[PDB]
Amino acid sequence: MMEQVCDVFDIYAICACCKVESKNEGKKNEVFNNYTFRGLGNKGVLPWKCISLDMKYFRAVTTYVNESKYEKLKYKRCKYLNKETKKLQNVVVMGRTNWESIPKKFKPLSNRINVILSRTLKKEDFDEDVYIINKVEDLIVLLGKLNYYKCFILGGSVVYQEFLEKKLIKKIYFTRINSTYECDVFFPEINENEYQIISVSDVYTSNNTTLDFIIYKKTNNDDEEEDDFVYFNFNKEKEEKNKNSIHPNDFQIYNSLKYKYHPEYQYLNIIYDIMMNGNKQSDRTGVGVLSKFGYIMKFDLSQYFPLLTTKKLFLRGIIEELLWFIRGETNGNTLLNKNVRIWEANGTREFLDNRKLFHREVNDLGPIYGFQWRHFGAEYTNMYDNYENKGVDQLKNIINLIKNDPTSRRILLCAWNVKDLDQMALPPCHILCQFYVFDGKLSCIMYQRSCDLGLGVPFNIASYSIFTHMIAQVCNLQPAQFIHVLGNAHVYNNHIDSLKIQLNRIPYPFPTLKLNPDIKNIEDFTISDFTIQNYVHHEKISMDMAA
Amino acid sequence: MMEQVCDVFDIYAICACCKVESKNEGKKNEVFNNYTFRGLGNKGVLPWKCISLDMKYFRAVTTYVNESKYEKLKYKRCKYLNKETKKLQNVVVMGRTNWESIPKKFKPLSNRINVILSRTLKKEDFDEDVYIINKVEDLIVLLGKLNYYKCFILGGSVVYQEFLEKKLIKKIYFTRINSTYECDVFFPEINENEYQIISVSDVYTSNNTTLDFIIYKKTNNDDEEEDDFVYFNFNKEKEEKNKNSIHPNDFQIYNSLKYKYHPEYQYLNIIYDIMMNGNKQSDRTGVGVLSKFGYIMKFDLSQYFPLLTTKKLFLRGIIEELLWFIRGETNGNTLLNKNVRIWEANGTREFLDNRKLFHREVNDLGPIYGFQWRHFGAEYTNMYDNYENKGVDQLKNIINLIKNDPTSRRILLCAWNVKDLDQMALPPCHILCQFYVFDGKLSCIMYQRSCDLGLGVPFNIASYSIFTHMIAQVCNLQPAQFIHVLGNAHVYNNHIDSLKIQLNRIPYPFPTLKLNPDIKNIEDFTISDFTIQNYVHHEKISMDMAA
Ligand SMILES: NC(=O)c1ccc[n+]([C@@H]2O[C@H](COP(=O)([O-])OP(=O)(O)OC[C@H]3O[C@@H](n4cnc5c(N)ncnc54)[C@H](OP(=O)(O)O)[C@@H]3O)[C@@H](O)[C@H]2O)c1
Ligand SMILES: NC(=O)c1ccc[n+]([C@@H]2O[C@H](COP(=O)([O-])OP(=O)(O)OC[C@H]3O[C@@H](n4cnc5c(N)ncnc54)[C@H](OP(=O)(O)O)[C@@H]3O)[C@@H](O)[C@H]2O)c1
Ligand SMILES: CCc1nc(N)nc(N)c1OCCCOc1ccc(-c2c(N)nc(N)nc2CC)cc1
Ligand SMILES: CCc1nc(N)nc(N)c1OCCCOc1ccc(-c2c(N)nc(N)nc2CC)cc1
Ligand SMILES: O=c1ccn([C@H]2C[C@H](O)[C@@H](COP(=O)(O)O)O2)c(=O)[nH]1
Ligand SMILES: O=c1ccn([C@H]2C[C@H](O)[C@@H](COP(=O)(O)O)O2)c(=O)[nH]1
Repeated sequence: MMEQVCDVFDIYAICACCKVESKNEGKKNEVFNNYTFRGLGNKGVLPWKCISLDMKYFRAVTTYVNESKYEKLKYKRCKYLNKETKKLQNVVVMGRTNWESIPKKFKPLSNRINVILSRTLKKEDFDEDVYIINKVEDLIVLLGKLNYYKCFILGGSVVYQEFLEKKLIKKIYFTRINSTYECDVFFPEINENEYQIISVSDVYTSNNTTLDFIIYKKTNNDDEEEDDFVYFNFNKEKEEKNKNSIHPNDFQIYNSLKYKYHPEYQYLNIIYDIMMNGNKQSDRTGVGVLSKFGYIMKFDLSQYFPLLTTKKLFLRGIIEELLWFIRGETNGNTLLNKNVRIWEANGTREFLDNRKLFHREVNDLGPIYGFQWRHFGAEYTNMYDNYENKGVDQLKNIINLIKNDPTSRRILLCAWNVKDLDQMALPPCHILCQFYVFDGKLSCIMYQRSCDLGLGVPFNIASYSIFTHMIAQVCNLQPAQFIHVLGNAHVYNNHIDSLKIQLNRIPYPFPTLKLNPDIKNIEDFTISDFTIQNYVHHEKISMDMAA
Repeated sequence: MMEQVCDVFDIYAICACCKVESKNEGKKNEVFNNYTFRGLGNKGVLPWKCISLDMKYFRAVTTYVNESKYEKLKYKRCKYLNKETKKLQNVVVMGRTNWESIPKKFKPLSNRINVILSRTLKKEDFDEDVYIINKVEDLIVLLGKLNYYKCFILGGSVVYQEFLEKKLIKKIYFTRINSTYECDVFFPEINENEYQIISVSDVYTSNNTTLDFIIYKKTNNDDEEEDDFVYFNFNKEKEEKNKNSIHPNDFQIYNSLKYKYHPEYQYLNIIYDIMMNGNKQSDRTGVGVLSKFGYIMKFDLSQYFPLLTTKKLFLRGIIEELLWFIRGETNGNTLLNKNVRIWEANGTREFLDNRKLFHREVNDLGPIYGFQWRHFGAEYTNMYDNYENKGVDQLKNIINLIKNDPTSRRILLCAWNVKDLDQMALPPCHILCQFYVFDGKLSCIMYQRSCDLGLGVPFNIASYSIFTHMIAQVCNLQPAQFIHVLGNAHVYNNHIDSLKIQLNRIPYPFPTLKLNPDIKNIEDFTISDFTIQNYVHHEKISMDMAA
């Protein structure tokens, strides 16, 4: 161990990678991994038309200096080589093709030191205060003579390839662009043993793509108020109750992360919380849970579609269910004949009998969500009866409100009808949603009384997110936030090992949802009006791992 | 200027102060201020029995050392003095009387260098490893000689007084014990110009009293990861929604605080978030609001009763309301005969006509909370009707589920009867409340669709905290958490001046709720079964200044 080269000289790789078109060997049969995001360039330019937010990220990472921490680094640098050499700048390193593709109005890059890798050009051509090298070591030298903050390797592929071959990068600042384009040059396969992810940012939309910012790190083979903090923590616990449940190392990869800003962590951190701090309880099913009470999650629907990526999820079933609710239906068979088996178990002879609904036809689920959304307060008879004009059509009511009185605080869709609870195959989990409108934008809160975190909550997030889009569109509004409130939040005992596996997986930038813009009424949507674009995801998990 | 002594040598005071018996007057109109907490001792001993949480705090602060921080402290002290440069310990200083009040088995205070101020006793009178000094100057000299972390002045009042009078105290660690005792010695009057509060802790219960810990400050007359933080922060805007009608100094006291752990800040932080980032909107009245969507507050009912202290609130009205709900009443005249006017505006002829309830008698509020709690589904006729065994008695049901199925996820009381909204004098604000039972403890979530932060939310927190206590007591449980979910959370425009004021007030430790333990059925409570103890509060505010 010689104190490392790129740790002394602060040498970093900053890149942007899209998905690569290897059409047409399937689409539904795809095994995703980190290597998915790979495409650097195509025929002398970037694969994409623009991408402004990654441009603005690049700008701030490569032009940010901290004057204070510099002395700590200047003292560190001169000590190693034995040497001595207005405002402070960063050193950006690039190749020739890379350098000559940028416009002359934007050359050289403002407030940086612009080194170039080329076995061709000499200094005479650039009369400017810009440097040239010609070998792998010539940079190491040129940094020693210069006063800088950090060193950023800008590519392209060959430049990147050989900076990682000779192990001269400590950290990789990596934008994942969640879309496909034609590419002929690729970022290299990042080796597993060498580099590991340490931070993952929030998810964003810039110019019709989602994207996220991750960071890889290299791996081995005044002060009174800081005391005031320790004082306020005098009574804090020295160990948690679930230590007959959890080993130190179950969450190695989850805990190895420094910044977890991906909105999926809002879901994973709740599961972590329950597994660590939750309460051992029985329940109706007999399986037993770890439970806690009261959480809030928020998803920014303007930036992404919150479909979980740490496991595989399918949407057709939940969209069929949503459209069946909107119709006012309670007929389990309509769903069964489309091969959506969400309500199957809830409609059997055995099940209906355990509910003492002895006189109810198989798959007649009684006055559940659909019925309450369209006919609240009407007498339920059977699934085939004519209910047209009977009871309060909440759905129509909330839509008229959202259009005609947006500032109303009464825009609520409720399924918890106390009168009818006992006639329902089972009482509703999603008690209600409340809508909110400001500046042409719709947000939705959904209160959920009971939440199976391993199995149900992933579908529930997606479903009310879709529903929020549907409502917004048919009201001439843009979707804003979906806010999910959790009552009894539980992890079922038979889900533990599966969640230990899931929680150690690193989220992918989220997909998006496209709706047919022609649909102007809630009643008019059909299954093919829905498209999930750019769904990148880990492999499926069977939530109890044997059946 | 040659720096302050207290700063070189790190001299802090630490005390615990209770409230003092000033009897034979009648505590119906009491003024509270910082000087409310001033009682130090009685008859040469502590005014209270134990208060072990304060003792644990006192020990933790006075014995806490940071080795890594000393090397700098050493440098500074030796710089100030022209000098060169077992385990590290703090110095503790006490008066003679204070030293003699300490039990033998605890003398000298463990892991601390002990120092005594005394003229009557000399070194030869002490068996113990202690320093005797006869003048304050001599501590300064001694501190220059010793290796130590920090220096804490422990009392009594005479020591405290002269340290403050000679201006040698740089922070005061102050425990406010929220109960009244007989005292003969008092901590000195702290001057607002010389010291101000900079931190405020959580509220707790120890030995049948609430307490908290505040910090006064002296006023005048891998470091790698921190760049990654700035990089993830690239996309953070310059300004806020309204950043000129909100002046810098509107919240100067509020923003002057480093640690705001007092649970009353869950409420004041919400107002603040709405005042700075809220949305400008109209509402059903002409007044207008700043609004946001979706918050959660959590109050630990085992540690305190969260009655807002930053202004004056009374509970007689809201307890009657609650008792009126529980009885299933919809008759406005009942609350007016007890001089409670909460529902008066909503029961008037003009108000009822404007709701199109022309055939409704004045103060017949229709099928509101009470009716829904005891008769969900029944046909409302008039407020005088007999509704026995009509509808679903939700209240008996949830009491039954708490007692016999505590692990149920269906323990929910719903006021939002969609069928009835139009017949109610006005739709409900408190939509639902869901209960949770674990280890003999009851928690409660209330979902509020519409939240008047200036005027409604403070009482609502109280109502539902009281309600949680009542339900827990009749079910043989102990209250745990009240969890409050806010939907449309709004600050009215006419409340802005008075909330700018309220938010610069610093909270006092919360009071406690006492229910008569003999009450065993939810229907048996009466006004006199409720006592609020030790309510310490700032002056009453009028939320609008047009009435
Ligand atoms: N996201 C990104 O990373 C990014 C950014 C901009 C553009 N691109 C795209 O990707 C391409 C750039 O990547 P690339 O790898 O193909 O080209 P490049 O890295 O920009 O430049 C390669 C050229 O630089 C010279 N060179 C390479 N390694 C060297 C070394 N160790 N010492 C001295 N000279 C060296 C070589 O010959 P010469 O001496 O003859 O030049 C070589 O032809 C562009 O065509 C563009 O479309 C990608
Ligand atoms: N609740 C709390 O946080 C707290 C904290 C501290 C104390 N207390 C209570 O308050 C009681 C004591 O308070 P107190 O004010 O009566 O007595 P004190 O301040 O503990 O001690 C005063 C005595 O110390 C000596 N002394 C003080 N200043 C001196 C100076 N500059 N130079 C030389 N000698 C000095 C004198 O001793 P000689 O008479 O020997 O000359 C004097 O009689 C204790 O019994 C304790 O229970 C409570
Ligand atoms: C910005 C994308 C980018 N993003 C990340 N996370 N890492 C990188 N290394 C990277 O860049 C590749 C190396 C740099 O390549 C270029 C060429 C041209 C330009 C240009 C451009 N195409 N058009 C304009 N107007 N200005 C500029 C200079 C402002 C920007 C970056
Ligand atoms: C603890 C109250 C207290 N609380 C705060 N925030 N600051 C103080 N200065 C303070 O006072 C300590 C100095 C007061 O002097 C005494 C006498 C007796 C005792 C004693 C006692 N009465 N009983 C036990 N068991 N132990 C101890 C010593 C551990 C402690 C301190
Ligand atoms: O959309 C749903 C429907 C059901 N559940 C789960 C929660 C409970 O684990 C179970 C229903 O049981 P009760 O809460 O009704 O006991 O199904 C969900 O998480 N989401
Ligand atoms: O217990 C209550 C009762 C009413 N409100 C407030 C919220 C609204 O400002 C107003 C009722 O108006 P709508 O939301 O129904 O418009 O009263 C409360 O905050 N708490």
